[PDB]
Amino acid sequence: GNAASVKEFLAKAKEDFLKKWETPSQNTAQLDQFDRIKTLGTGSFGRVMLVKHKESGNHYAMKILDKQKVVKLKQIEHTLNEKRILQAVNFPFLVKLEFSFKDNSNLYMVMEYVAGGEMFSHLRRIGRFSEPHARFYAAQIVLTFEYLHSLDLIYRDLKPENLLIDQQGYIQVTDFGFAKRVKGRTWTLCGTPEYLAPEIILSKGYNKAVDWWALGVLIYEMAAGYPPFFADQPIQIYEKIVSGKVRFPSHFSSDLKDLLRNLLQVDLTKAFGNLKNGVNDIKNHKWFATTDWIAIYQRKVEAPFIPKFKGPGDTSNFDDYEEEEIRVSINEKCGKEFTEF
Amino acid sequence: TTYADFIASGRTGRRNAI
Ligand SMILES: Nc1ncnc2c1ncn2[C@@H]1O[C@H](COP(=O)(O)OP(=O)(O)OP(=O)(O)O)[C@@H](O)[C@H]1O
Ligand SMILES: [Mg+2]
Ligand SMILES: [Mg+2]
Repeated sequence: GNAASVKEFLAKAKEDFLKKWETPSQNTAQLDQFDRIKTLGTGSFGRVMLVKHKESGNHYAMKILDKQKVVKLKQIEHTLNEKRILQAVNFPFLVKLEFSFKDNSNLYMVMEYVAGGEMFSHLRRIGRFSEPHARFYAAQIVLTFEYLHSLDLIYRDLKPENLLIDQQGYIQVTDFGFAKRVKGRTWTLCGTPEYLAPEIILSKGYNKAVDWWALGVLIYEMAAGYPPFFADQPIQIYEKIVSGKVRFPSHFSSDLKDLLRNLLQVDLTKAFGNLKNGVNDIKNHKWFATTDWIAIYQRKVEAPFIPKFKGPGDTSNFDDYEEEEIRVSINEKCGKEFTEF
Repeated sequence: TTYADFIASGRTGRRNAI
């Protein structure tokens, strides 16, 4: 995202967001304006490829969604949410949507290419992050949720796989697939197993509190090297999540354990982020005592590590994926369903 | 150890959405 009182700042941010939310950008590029180079990653819904824009020579990350698959997996409204929200937001730690368009067969979202790779790859390779390292990333997520939640937005898919490291060593949140603008509670069963809050699993109405729960799981995983609740099958994971019992590694500081006990708390009346002081309860927690919040926002804090970059189109920080031809039918598919995309 | 149990589990690779 673009580089840099709180209430005043947020008021202006909401004004900017609403103008774009009410009148979304559309059809800002076309397929033949890019040369597709290689797949950077895939998920349950789309394929993200490194592409080069012909006229500018700039590299981007193009997310390709097969309309028919979107319908099959019942992600029509979710995908429309994804694009409408991403094109309207603006925060230092949110990936920027540069172009969006569609053709007979697919939907396309061209984002800034974040070359540092997924936090996931670095975390699994190194094993675990030191607490200062984990705290550096956590601070960026706390600020990002503060921003998103102020706009009545719930993210719903926080995980190392959806977090990218940029050239400066800072975080860039991607995959707004489950993002939604809602003022009340919502009920959709969505997210990723290890990060689902108890209320989602129990099919209960939930709110922004699930994002803070996810933050707790993310901090735990970053500092421990493994999730607080893991097993071989999702069902087994859900049973552990609902039990709520959490055990901490021997190296976790007392401050970190206290924070996690409050984030992964079953009592919503005591769960940090959803209390009277809201996000301030988190920002003022002892574990974040050394955190200079404004400096983080302004990206003035020294990053734990800067990813190795060889060139503008270097993809060495990403795994290799099997490639597939991107075909476009001569017949338009799901035209009316995605009219607003 | 918990770490050993995790590494021996079937979910140490990238996790896609439900
Ligand atoms: N802007 C980007 N720059 C670089 N790589 C990216 C970018 N956006 C996404 N990726 C990569 O592509 C992968 C797939 O994108 P994405 O997470 O949005 O797919 P998805 O289908 O929505 O996945 P999920 O199963 O989590 O819902 C990411 O995990 C990441 O590795
Ligand atoms: Mg994803
Ligand atoms: Mg997704």
